[PDB]
Amino acid sequence: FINKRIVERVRVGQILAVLNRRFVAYKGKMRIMDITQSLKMGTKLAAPTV
Amino acid sequence: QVYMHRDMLPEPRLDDIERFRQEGFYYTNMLEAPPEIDRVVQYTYEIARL
Repeated sequence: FINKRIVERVRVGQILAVLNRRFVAYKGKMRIMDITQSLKMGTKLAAPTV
Repeated sequence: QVYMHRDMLPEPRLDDIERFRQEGFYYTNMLEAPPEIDRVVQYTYEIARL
């Protein structure tokens, strides 16, 4: 006994009921990149900050 | 002491050419007196960067 429904017998009418999670995605116009690489070496300056 | 201030290139009347020719006329970038205080703003590298 595992107390989890790993395998279920489901009628054809209830196949699509599994869709309940919420997902968020970006678009092609948006571009995502890692700022970490731009931290390479670190040659630069910075507007004055304390 | 280098200042920046928008100014006009003079356009003479030139209605009586002899009278204008008799009176010497000229234009310079030189300033007779330094600009009056409280009419000027002070800038530097860090102000411009900010």
